[PDB]
Amino acid sequence: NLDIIGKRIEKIKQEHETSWHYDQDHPYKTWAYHGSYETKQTASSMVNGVVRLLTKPWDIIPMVTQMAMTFKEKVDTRTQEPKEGTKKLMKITAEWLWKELGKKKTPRMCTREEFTRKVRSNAALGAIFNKWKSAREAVEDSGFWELVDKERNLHLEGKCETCVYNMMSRAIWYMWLGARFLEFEALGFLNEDHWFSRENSLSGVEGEGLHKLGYILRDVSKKEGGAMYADDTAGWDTRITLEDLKNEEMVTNHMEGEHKKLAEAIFKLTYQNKVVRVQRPTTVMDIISRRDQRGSGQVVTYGLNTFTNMEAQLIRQMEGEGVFKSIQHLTVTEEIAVKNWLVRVGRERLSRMAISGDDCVVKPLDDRFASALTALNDMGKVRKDIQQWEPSRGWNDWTQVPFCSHHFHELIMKDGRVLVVPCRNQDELIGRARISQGAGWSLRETACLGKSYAQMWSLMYFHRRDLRLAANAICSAVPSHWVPTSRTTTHEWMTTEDMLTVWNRVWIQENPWMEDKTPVESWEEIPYLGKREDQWCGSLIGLTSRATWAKNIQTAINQVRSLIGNEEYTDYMPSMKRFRR
Ligand SMILES: NC(=O)N1CCN(c2ccc(F)cc2)CC1
Ligand SMILES: [Zn+2]
Ligand SMILES: [Zn+2]
Repeated sequence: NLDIIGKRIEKIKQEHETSWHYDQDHPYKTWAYHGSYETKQTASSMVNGVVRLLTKPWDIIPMVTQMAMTFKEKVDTRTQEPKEGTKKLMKITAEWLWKELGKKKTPRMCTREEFTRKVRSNAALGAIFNKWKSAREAVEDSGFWELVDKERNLHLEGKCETCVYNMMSRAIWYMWLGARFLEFEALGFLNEDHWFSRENSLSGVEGEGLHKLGYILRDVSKKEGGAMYADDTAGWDTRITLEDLKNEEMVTNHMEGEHKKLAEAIFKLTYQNKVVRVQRPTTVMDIISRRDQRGSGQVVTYGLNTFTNMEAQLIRQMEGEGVFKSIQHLTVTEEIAVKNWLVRVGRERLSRMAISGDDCVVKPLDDRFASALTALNDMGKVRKDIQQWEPSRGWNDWTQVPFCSHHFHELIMKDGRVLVVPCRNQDELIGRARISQGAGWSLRETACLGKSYAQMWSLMYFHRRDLRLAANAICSAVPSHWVPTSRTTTHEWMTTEDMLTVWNRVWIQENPWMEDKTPVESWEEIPYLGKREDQWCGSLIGLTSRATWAKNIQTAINQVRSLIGNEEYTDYMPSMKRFRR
């Protein structure tokens, strides 16, 4: 308790000695409260004018226009202690899973040098503004690293002074850059060295773009078994137990020397004990603490979510196969059955899954899995939008399984080769491309962000008639040589290479499911969904608004060219049959 967080709490108290007040009207039941102090501040979504001007028909579609307008009752909840049989299943599974993941990988420290190179090309390493402006400045100043050194030796002593979270179905906890470095130092290897790659973890999909995920689901479908299950968890990060955090910390068992002690400190001092500052309007800062739930950086969060999801889904598979009879208690013979199951079929059962953080698809041995719910509920991983003891509804067709906010279509090229393509309701895609985050965007920066969306559409969503047309229009309206941008970043569309050359590299040359490597010579060789399937997934094809937009598209392109001004532009519209004269 307060010995681990006291020092952190004692330090904040004294930067605000002209404020500290133990509020009696504090709203916390599950978060431990420590005090308050004086503050006052708040980033709302802005519209991308280049994308909106080139998507006029969607100006009257509420599902698009409402996306640009405008659960903290879930963070203040309390997951119960699992039973002893559940705790034993999780510890045995976690111990086996870290060994499998570590067979072909070496844990290692990430460096000041790697951290610097990343901050100098923008990943979302959630830091704060304030002694230096950006992270980009702090990383050059020896002051910062001296501060990092102080905290580091403190962590080696089993103590913490400055690793404090900041709060803001989405709750995002920023720390100062120093604490983010120490996390990266100790645990960055999980992401940097691809521990959750499909090759290394069998269930995972780390480094897999949307052009891979559909092929992976189709390979899972080829397994003998029952339906494909894709149950979402209700608020996964809020259901991570202290038991889960202790099983995750067992990765330290594979480490050595300094690295081991540094990683143990991150787990002990910042994950299994947390200190958070929160803005309450009644505007005072609430310094609160808890032991459980997920509060790491987003990249470490992704890897530990993947690990604990893989563990939970193997245990649900064990329950469906009758490996254990009750979660109340494991017999000695049932522990040896679990261990022997993992050794005998563990890797085969991982290969039955596709797991991206809290997202999963499982193709179990048979449909007993659907009603195998005691371990899943007792681990606290309660299914979203279904009654707690109602059996899961599975999918009979891999093309209708939801995963990573998509479904996947099988599309046959005029030459017989098979594309497995990502898809989602088209209003969602248009709605997202019409939004920018943050302020002070120039017209050139706004245009380069529109071009990033247009190029993503050409590569991933070429099979949607409206998106291939709108992508060609945006790429015609934005100067040919301007570089696509994004203030939050496999993204093969982030390039000034010709999009047909990138299409060939991604879908043909580098595609391990495609045996015939014959390059495609024009966009007209690249197929669409059936016209009715395109409408089912939200196409406006057949509407009067869409026909007028398509026919008059050069007028829209010329409106945006006139706003940007006298620049070099390329006409991409004749890459499509209907404009090719
Ligand atoms: N291999 C992976 O684990 N990622 C996960 C995130 N993912 C994604 C999710 C939603 C979305 F709208 C677009 C892309 C890409 C694949
Ligand atoms: Zn610390
Ligand atoms: Zn679709």
